[PDB]
Parts: sequence; structure tokens; C-alpha cells
Amino acid sequence: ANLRTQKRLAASVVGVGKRKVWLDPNETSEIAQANSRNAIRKLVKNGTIVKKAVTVHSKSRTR
Amino acid sequence: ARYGATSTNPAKSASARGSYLRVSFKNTRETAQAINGWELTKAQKYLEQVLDHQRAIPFRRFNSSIGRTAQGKEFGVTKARWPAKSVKFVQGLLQNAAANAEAKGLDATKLYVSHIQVNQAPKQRRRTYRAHGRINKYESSPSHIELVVTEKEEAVAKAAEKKVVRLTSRQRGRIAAQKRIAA
Amino acid sequence: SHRKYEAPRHGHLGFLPRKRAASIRARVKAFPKDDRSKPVALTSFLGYKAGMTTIVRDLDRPGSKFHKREVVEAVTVVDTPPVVVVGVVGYVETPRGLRSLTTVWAEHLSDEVKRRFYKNWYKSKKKAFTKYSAKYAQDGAGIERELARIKKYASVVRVLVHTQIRKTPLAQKKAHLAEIQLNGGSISEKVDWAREHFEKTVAVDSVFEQNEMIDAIAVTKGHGFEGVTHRWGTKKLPRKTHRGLRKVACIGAWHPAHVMWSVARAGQRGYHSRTSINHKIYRVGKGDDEANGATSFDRTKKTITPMGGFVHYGEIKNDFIMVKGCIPGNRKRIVTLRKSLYTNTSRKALEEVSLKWIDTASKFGKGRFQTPAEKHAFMGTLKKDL
Amino acid sequence: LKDVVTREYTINLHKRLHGVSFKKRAPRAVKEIKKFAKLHMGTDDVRLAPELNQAIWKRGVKGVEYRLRLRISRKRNEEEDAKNPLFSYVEPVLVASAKGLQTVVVEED
RNA sequence: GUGAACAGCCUCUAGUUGAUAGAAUAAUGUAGAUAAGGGAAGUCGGCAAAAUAGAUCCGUAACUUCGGGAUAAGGAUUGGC
RNA sequence: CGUGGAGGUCAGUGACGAAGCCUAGACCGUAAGGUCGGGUCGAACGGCCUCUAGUGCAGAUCUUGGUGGUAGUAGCAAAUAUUCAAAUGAGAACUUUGAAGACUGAAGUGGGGAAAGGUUCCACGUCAACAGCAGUUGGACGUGGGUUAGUCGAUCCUAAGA
RNA sequence: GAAAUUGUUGAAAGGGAAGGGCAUUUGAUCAGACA
Ligand SMILES: [Mg+2]
Ligand SMILES: [Mg+2]
Ligand SMILES: [Mg+2]
Ligand SMILES: [Mg+2]
Ligand SMILES: [Mg+2]
Ligand SMILES: [Mg+2]
Ligand SMILES: [Mg+2]
Ligand SMILES: [Mg+2]
Ligand SMILES: [Mg+2]
Ligand SMILES: [Mg+2]
Ligand SMILES: [Mg+2]
Ligand SMILES: [Mg+2]
Ligand SMILES: [Mg+2]
Ligand SMILES: [Mg+2]
Ligand SMILES: [Mg+2]
Ligand SMILES: [Mg+2]
Ligand SMILES: [Mg+2]
Ligand SMILES: [Mg+2]
Ligand SMILES: [Mg+2]
Ligand SMILES: [Mg+2]
Ligand SMILES: [Mg+2]
Ligand SMILES: [Mg+2]
Ligand SMILES: [Mg+2]
Ligand SMILES: [Mg+2]
Ligand SMILES: [Mg+2]
Ligand SMILES: [Mg+2]
Ligand SMILES: [Mg+2]
Ligand SMILES: [Mg+2]
Ligand SMILES: [Mg+2]
Ligand SMILES: [Mg+2]
Ligand SMILES: [Mg+2]
Ligand SMILES: [Mg+2]
Ligand SMILES: [Mg+2]
Ligand SMILES: [Mg+2]
Ligand SMILES: [Mg+2]
Ligand SMILES: [Mg+2]
Ligand SMILES: [Mg+2]
Ligand SMILES: [Mg+2]
Ligand SMILES: [Mg+2]
Ligand SMILES: [Mg+2]
Ligand SMILES: [Mg+2]
Ligand SMILES: [Mg+2]
Ligand SMILES: [Mg+2]
Ligand SMILES: [Mg+2]
Ligand SMILES: [Mg+2]
Ligand SMILES: [Mg+2]
Ligand SMILES: [Mg+2]
Ligand SMILES: [Mg+2]
Ligand SMILES: [Mg+2]
Ligand SMILES: [Mg+2]
Ligand SMILES: [Mg+2]
Ligand SMILES: [Mg+2]
Ligand SMILES: [Mg+2]
Ligand SMILES: [Mg+2]
Ligand SMILES: [Mg+2]
Ligand SMILES: [Mg+2]
Ligand SMILES: [Mg+2]
Ligand SMILES: [Mg+2]
Ligand SMILES: [Mg+2]
Ligand SMILES: [Mg+2]
Ligand SMILES: [Mg+2]
Ligand SMILES: [Mg+2]
Ligand SMILES: [Mg+2]
Ligand SMILES: [Mg+2]
Ligand SMILES: [Mg+2]
Ligand SMILES: [Mg+2]
Ligand SMILES: [Mg+2]
Ligand SMILES: [Mg+2]
Ligand SMILES: [Mg+2]
Ligand SMILES: [Mg+2]
Repeated sequence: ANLRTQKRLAASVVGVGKRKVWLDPNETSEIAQANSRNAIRKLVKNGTIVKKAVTVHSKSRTR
Repeated sequence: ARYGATSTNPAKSASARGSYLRVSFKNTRETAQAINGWELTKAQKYLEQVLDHQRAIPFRRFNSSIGRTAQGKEFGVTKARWPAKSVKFVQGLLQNAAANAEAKGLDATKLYVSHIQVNQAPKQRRRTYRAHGRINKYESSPSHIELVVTEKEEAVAKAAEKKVVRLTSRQRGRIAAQKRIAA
Repeated sequence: SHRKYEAPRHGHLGFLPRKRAASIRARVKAFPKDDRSKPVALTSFLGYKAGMTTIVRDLDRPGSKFHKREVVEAVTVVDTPPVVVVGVVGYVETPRGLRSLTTVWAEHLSDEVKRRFYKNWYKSKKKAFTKYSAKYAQDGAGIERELARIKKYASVVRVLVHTQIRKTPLAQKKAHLAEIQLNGGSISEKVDWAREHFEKTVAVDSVFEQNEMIDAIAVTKGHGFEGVTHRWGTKKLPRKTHRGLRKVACIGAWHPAHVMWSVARAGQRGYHSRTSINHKIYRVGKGDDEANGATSFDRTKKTITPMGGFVHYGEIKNDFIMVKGCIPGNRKRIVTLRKSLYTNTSRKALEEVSLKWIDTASKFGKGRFQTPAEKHAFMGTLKKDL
Repeated sequence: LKDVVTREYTINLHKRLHGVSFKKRAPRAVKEIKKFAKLHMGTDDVRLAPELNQAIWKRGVKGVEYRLRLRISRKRNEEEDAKNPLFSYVEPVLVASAKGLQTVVVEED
């Protein structure tokens, strides 16, 4: 398997860098089928691809 | 076919080869000689070990500035190595030879490796870049491997000439009297 | 052309070749000259280098600015449990040199020696000396004739002793066997002594005594493959020099067109056999003795084992030889201590020391305390303790 | 035979990593453990829980803790039959302090 | 963010984690450091290396085209709350 | 003495094996060389008299091609760094995914363009060569798909100049 | 389907090169001639 394309596509659809799309290992067969943006799209919204939160750079110690 | 010189009984033998193999010709030479003549089953167990770095292959010709290792005391040599890619090609052939003897109906228990010869396949040119804008050859030196397995067999019995004894008048005369005299 | 300036060479050619020794047990190449009037005894001993400490003592050198003053001096300690006698070997004179003609062995033989005759003790059937031992059976016949033969011929007698390595902190288990010449009177009395001592045991204090000058024979510590600068004490080359500087610049003139035996080259360093002479015995320690490290002037009961124990060695529970200064070999290595080959009058030898205080402070750091007693004394009570 | 056991050991990584080049410490730790595992279970097959992995790398390459308290579990191999029927699994145990525990056996159920 | 700062050093977003690999750590190296007492005696030559350094305040010679020389030289001070 | 070609001749040898090549087998010659046997081979070839010349190699730092010892040797060490597990696959240090440890630190290892390249873009398939280890991966290989303008550029203008 | 150069098998020799000349021992191999 090879979710290279689905990763990039995931990044683009969600509007976020590839360093933040998460493709869950348990639904790898389902994911690799997803060849289009429309199929990545419902994969995102049913929790198979999630958007992975930002890394915090808190201003607290600054303040 | 037409292998190199064999002396074995083809009726009792089986064989295999691989040509144009891309393995080191020098390395696999040494490992082929390492096994030459062996009980086929001892050979298999032996190359296996080699891959565990448990016993080694004694390097005997192609070997200057090789390292030394206690694993060659076995064979009286100090330089010995563990040439993986050679072993694995060579056991490939050995396993194929095995099959064919199964297929021929030879006894798998009497099987020793009776011919094992490697020589040099056509080379493979690739190039590399040297200082001041020069090129140099950078070659693969690949191998043909061929081996033959035979069922061992005991004895040989006798049978030969008879020695046509010729001895002159005074030479057959002594003998006549060597019994006319004695026993 | 000619050196331009003269300087002595670098290193001594009486120590070539500078290769690793044939064995960890350096060899006695020489025994003391035999005076057959004296009683029979050994002329060397076997021990293990334990380590070093400090000593304080009044010096007695009339003439010296330190006459009747204290000095502090360094000392080594070799762990020295009794050696055990297991065989006699009789040599004879031939125009080809000395040759052994028999070796008579004791009936029983400690495992520690039986150890030595092997490379794989555990797997082995341990048959070493099992037929030989049967020679005793019958009356005595066989061994008498041998003993007898030694007596008849034999220009020198040596004793086969071995060490009691199990009485020693080491892990080694496999003891050390060696020959020791016998210089008490008369070839015959010698073998009688040897025979009398089979399986029996010999003590240090019957070979060495206080203030004796003795020699140390041992294999020098090892350093493996060495550069020319540290191996020969050659000059460092200047910092500007291409392709490195711990070297020698000229390895030789153009003629002889050969590198010569006499120039420094890289190579092995250490693990050489050495024979040090003139090490004075400052103490002959007894193992069954507290107050080992105590003195006439100290008093305070304590052994010579430093707080926390000899670094890298262990404890010392057996007799020891305390020799002034240092010694070829390193901690844990077998050392042979030999009797002197000449009777030094020196003054320096002859001086009869008697220690005043023996350092016993820990050697694992900047030791501050001689004894736990002293440490509790000074420190007071701690969060562990009572 | 085989034996299938689980124990919980503590391993002194500190003296094992003593000397090791900073950029190699966490990776030695991984390997070192593996070795530690084989030495106790006899077993050439040694798998490390991705949590034990986290535990090891918890403080960057060169900041391995001095002592870890692992849980070594010798299990039987399944599928495609490897050379040996047995392997080991290593897990981080959830202890406050890896200091001062003796080596114990986890009872099996 | 620190700081005079588009400096250096750490971070967010994004992007990478590509550079044959394993085991050892001999000599000699390449690159990075330290060294008692002395302090250029080394050397063609102080080559290399070390020392100095920011800021605030005090203090500043010859000579000069009066513009400089000048951060001359030489000093003190500096965190946290 | 030997070679390529020519006139004559032996009504010469030959697919029942010409020529060539191999052979510490035989024989003739002082020698250049000649002759034969055996093996290999497959379509042509030789003796004698004469004619003829691009006619004989060990060398020329000779020409072209092929091959060695060197040698499994020098080496594959700049750019801080990797790790655990799963999945896949004949095969996984190197592919994919998840986890972790880091890096570039916006004067970027980010996001785009100009010149130049020209399909490298993208999908699917895929490992013989190629990516100085590997390879299931690729800017490689096979097969396809993809570049939409009244407003963006060109096109018009003029500059040095032609 | 030569040669350089290589693998294997068989035979032999090898105390700091090898190869060469005259001569013979020993091994291997062979022609001719007898009648
Ligand atoms: Mg072929
Ligand atoms: Mg060679
Ligand atoms: Mg060779
Ligand atoms: Mg080597
Ligand atoms: Mg080398
Ligand atoms: Mg060599
Ligand atoms: Mg050898
Ligand atoms: Mg290059
Ligand atoms: Mg160039
Ligand atoms: Mg007679
Ligand atoms: Mg002179
Ligand atoms: Mg030796
Ligand atoms: Mg005898
Ligand atoms: Mg050194
Ligand atoms: Mg010196
Ligand atoms: Mg010294
Ligand atoms: Mg020098
Ligand atoms: Mg230079
Ligand atoms: Mg260190
Ligand atoms: Mg990029
Ligand atoms: Mg590189
Ligand atoms: Mg200094
Ligand atoms: Mg000074
Ligand atoms: Mg000077
Ligand atoms: Mg001065
Ligand atoms: Mg000078
Ligand atoms: Mg000058
Ligand atoms: Mg000068
Ligand atoms: Mg400078
Ligand atoms: Mg300083
Ligand atoms: Mg001036
Ligand atoms: Mg000035
Ligand atoms: Mg203040
Ligand atoms: Mg002619
Ligand atoms: Mg002609
Ligand atoms: Mg012509
Ligand atoms: Mg020939
Ligand atoms: Mg003939
Ligand atoms: Mg023929
Ligand atoms: Mg023919
Ligand atoms: Mg034809
Ligand atoms: Mg003519
Ligand atoms: Mg010509
Ligand atoms: Mg010529
Ligand atoms: Mg030629
Ligand atoms: Mg030539
Ligand atoms: Mg010539
Ligand atoms: Mg030529
Ligand atoms: Mg190779
Ligand atoms: Mg190499
Ligand atoms: Mg390099
Ligand atoms: Mg390396
Ligand atoms: Mg790098
Ligand atoms: Mg990698
Ligand atoms: Mg950073
Ligand atoms: Mg910057
Ligand atoms: Mg890059
Ligand atoms: Mg672009
Ligand atoms: Mg291009
Ligand atoms: Mg692409
Ligand atoms: Mg391939
Ligand atoms: Mg490429
Ligand atoms: Mg490659
Ligand atoms: Mg490959
Ligand atoms: Mg394509
Ligand atoms: Mg296309
Ligand atoms: Mg417009
Ligand atoms: Mg237009
Ligand atoms: Mg052909
Ligand atoms: Mg001859």
C-alpha cells in the first residue's frame, strides 16, 4: 500500500500542510481506494482523516 | 549443458547452473571451493552457519589485505570472510541441484557435491568521476556458477593388467633352480 | 654529513625487541649463586601485585640532611599466600647447556593446578595426572627410582610450586605453576627437602625477611600499538609539518639503503618482561594478623587494606610482601619475587627500617580517613546510623 | 522446552551507555535493551513496545534515564514459523521510580 | 522572544528528517579543546594560537592640513528582586 | 622458405568432410619451413612450371580492439540524527502508515517566478539496466491523462542600436 | 570460435624470482625395425 497521494490530497482538501493530516493505519485499505478529492472529503468528515492540532507556542512566559 | 570436466557417473548424478549472475566472481570463487567435494547436506548446514557468522569461508586466492579471523583455524587459514551474496546465490544452485536429484530419483542421502566451478561472466560497465574532470571504469565483475551432485558409492574392487614378464636365458634359468633347489 | 649537534640516542637497545612477551609470567633467567653450607630453602616466591600506599618512617643515614628525620615514601603490596610444593625437577650439566632429566610429581594435586593443565576445564574429563598418581600404589618403586636418579646425577634441583589463587580476591581460579631453584646444601638434602614437602606448604617468611633487598620479575603493563613519540621518547615534530608530527623525520641516510634496526619505529608498547633489582622489603605481613597496618608507633588495630579496599584488586587476607617503592607489572598480575644475586653493602641496603605509620586511607578518591572508626569519630552522627 | 514467563526487571542503562557518543546513546539504549532481553529469556527474537520506545527517547538522543524498569514477556511465535518458536516482548512499567526494585515474576493470568 | 538589530541562539506556520550500513575506538591523521612553573628562550619571522571585545560613567599623549589623531592609552561599573 | 592474386598443367583434394583452429603425438629439412595422425569443424582447396605485388613484425611514448598484475585493494568519512511498531511484499536498515526524537528557524530545507530544460507534471502498472549499499521506492521503465483568457503576457511603442 | 587472460580436474616442482645450455638418472609417452 502507498497512501502518498491521499496524504497530499488530504492536506489540500483540509487546507493544511501535510505535516498535519492524519491517516489512520487501521483503515488503510479503505483509504487507498480514495482516488479523488470527493472521496478524501467524506473520509475526512467521518474521522478517517483528521486534522491534527497545532503545536503550541504560548506567549505566557513572554507576557 | 556441456559443463567443465567431470568424471562422475551421470546416471548417478544431477546438476545445475546459473549464468550471468551479478555476484562477485572472486568472492564466490572462494566460497565455491569451500564446499567442493563436500557431503551435500553438510554443505547446506555449513553455508547457513556462514550467514550467522558462526563459521567462515576461507579465502585462499583472491585474498590480499583481507582481515584475519579465528573462524578460519578450522581450515588452517587466517584470512576468511563471510561473503553473503555469494553464499545465497550458491545455496540457490545447491537447492536446485537437490530438486533435480529428487526428480531423477537419486538417494538424497548419498549426495555429495562433485563439481563446483565458477568463472567469469561478461563484465558490466558503469563509470565514475575522478578529479580534474576525468572518467574511470567502475565495473561489475559477475559470475557463471555451475555445480554437480552425485550419489556417493563405496569400494571399486580390483581388475587391471597382468604385467607381461619378460626375462632372458640366464634370468629364467635362476628361477628354474630357485625351485629345483628350494621352495 | 654529521648530526650538526650531538645528542644521545633515544631508548636502550638492550630491551629490543620491543614485542609482546611470550607469557604473562615473566621468567627467572637467573637464581642466586648456591652456598651449599646454608639450610635448604626457596630462592623466590609467587604473588600478586595488590597496589600501593604511603609509609612514614625515620630515616637513618648518618651524613644526610634527613638523618633522624621522618620521610614519606611510596610502597607496593603483593598478596602472598603460601605457595604449595608439588614437584621436584633435577637438572644436569651437558656441553650443550643445562637439561632437565626427570620431574617427580606429588601424589595428590590441587584442582587449582589441575586447572593450569587445561583450556576447557568444565567440559573436560579431568584425567590429568591420574595414571601418574597410581605410581605411588605399589610400595613406592617407581618414584623412588626417580628421586634416586635425581640424587645420583643432577647439578641443580628446582621445586615445582604453585600458588593458592583461590585465597586471593581474583576471579581467575586457574593457579600459577613455577620452578624455584633450591640453594640449601647438598643435592641429596635438596631432593629430600623437596620430597618431604610434597602436597605440603611453604610460607613467605621462610624466604624473605625485613630490610632484605629483593628483585621483582614481571610482565610490564600493556599499551598496544604505539606511536614513535611516546614509545621511544622521540622529539615531537613542529606544528607546521605536513602529514603529521608524532614521528621521526629521517628514518635513515640514503646509505645503507635499508632502514636500520637502530631507529625508532611505531609498534607495540609494554607487556615486556622485566627484571627490577634492589627493592627493599619494608614489611613481611602476616595474614592471620589484625594490626597489619598498625605499627610500633601507630598501635591502632587495622590491616593494610585501604578503606573500600585496594582499588581494582580486593582485600588482602593472606601474608604480604611490602616493598619500598614500585615494581614492574600491574595490579592482579602474577609476580615473582627473587632473592638477590649479590650481597649489597650499599649502606642504603643494610639500613634496617622500621615503619612508623602506614597509610590506609581510601584510594578511590582523596582519602580523608584511615578507618571507619576515625570517620565516625570526626563526622558525627548521620541520617543513616543509630 | 519453552517456558512462557513474564517478569519485571530493572536494567542499568547508565553503565551500559557510559562512554557512548551522544548522538548514539538513545540508539544504543534500544539495542542494549534488546541484548538485555535475550540474556534473560535466551530468545533471539526481541520486540519492543512503541511505548518502551517512547520511554527510551523521552529525553532526546543523549538524555536516556539512568535506570529503566521494563517488563519482559516471553511468548510463543505464530505464523510462517520462524527459526525459534519463542520471542520476547518488552514493555515500560508504570512506576514512579525505577530506583530500588528487585527482579520479580508477574503471575500469569 | 532575547537583543541596537533582517546578527547569533531557541521557537510557530510550512517543509524536511535525503547524505550506504554494522562492530570496535590501535598507531598516524583531519577538525574541536585543556594544560603546572616559565613566558617567544621556539622560529627567517610570534606562523598558529591565546589575549581584548557590548554598554554606562570617569579619563585620554606626541603630532596635525585644526578636520583629526581617539573606542588613543588607562580605569570603574553591569544579575535578581 | 612463406603469403594474396594471374597464365598453364596434374582430366589434382573434397559433404563418404575443403578451409580453418587445437594437440609437452609421429616424420623430413642446418634453417626459413614441410608432411602426417587424432580432435574440432562445415564448402571450398592444393602440388608443379611460370606471372604479379598493398608479400613475412617484438619493439616505432607505433594504430584499433581485447586482456592482466595492481585488488576484493584506494576507497564509498563535508552539510548535528536518528528510533519503535504495523502494513505491504518472494525479499524491508532504505517503500507506505502510525508513534517518538530532531532539523531548516522565515536572510527557510517555506510559498512563487525570470533565463534554461521540455514532459521531468499527474495516474496506473512496474524493477532488466540506472539512482558508486539496497530497493517492493524514483526526476528510472511501460502505458496513458493533463496546459481553457476581450481583462495575465506576447502582440502595439519607442531606447542603445540594427 | 585463435591469443592474451580465467575456472575446474589431472600430473609435477618449489629454503630470497623464474625461464635457458651440455649431459645423464627417474616417470610418462612414442616411432621404426624384427621376422
Ligand atoms: Mg555459460
Ligand atoms: Mg590475488
Ligand atoms: Mg591472483
Ligand atoms: Mg586487511
Ligand atoms: Mg588496508
Ligand atoms: Mg600485504
Ligand atoms: Mg593464511
Ligand atoms: Mg569522485
Ligand atoms: Mg568538470
Ligand atoms: Mg642357485
Ligand atoms: Mg659529531
Ligand atoms: Mg607468541
Ligand atoms: Mg627418563
Ligand atoms: Mg597517544
Ligand atoms: Mg621522553
Ligand atoms: Mg616515561
Ligand atoms: Mg623526532
Ligand atoms: Mg605545510
Ligand atoms: Mg571516553
Ligand atoms: Mg522543498
Ligand atoms: Mg556521500
Ligand atoms: Mg602553560
Ligand atoms: Mg608575564
Ligand atoms: Mg630568538
Ligand atoms: Mg621579552
Ligand atoms: Mg634558536
Ligand atoms: Mg625576515
Ligand atoms: Mg634570524
Ligand atoms: Mg595570526
Ligand atoms: Mg586562560
Ligand atoms: Mg605620525
Ligand atoms: Mg596611537
Ligand atoms: Mg545592583
Ligand atoms: Mg617462392
Ligand atoms: Mg602465391
Ligand atoms: Mg593484394
Ligand atoms: Mg601449447
Ligand atoms: Mg609418420
Ligand atoms: Mg579428422
Ligand atoms: Mg578438416
Ligand atoms: Mg553452409
Ligand atoms: Mg615464379
Ligand atoms: Mg605492407
Ligand atoms: Mg622481428
Ligand atoms: Mg605485435
Ligand atoms: Mg612490445
Ligand atoms: Mg626489431
Ligand atoms: Mg603493442
Ligand atoms: Mg566485493
Ligand atoms: Mg577497504
Ligand atoms: Mg575521504
Ligand atoms: Mg563507519
Ligand atoms: Mg553528514
Ligand atoms: Mg536510513
Ligand atoms: Mg532549531
Ligand atoms: Mg537570520
Ligand atoms: Mg535539500
Ligand atoms: Mg512553480
Ligand atoms: Mg529540464
Ligand atoms: Mg511524479
Ligand atoms: Mg532488480
Ligand atoms: Mg537517473
Ligand atoms: Mg546502486
Ligand atoms: Mg540492485
Ligand atoms: Mg513515463
Ligand atoms: Mg506519456
Ligand atoms: Mg494587459
Ligand atoms: Mg495582436
Ligand atoms: Mg559460436
Ligand atoms: Mg635433456
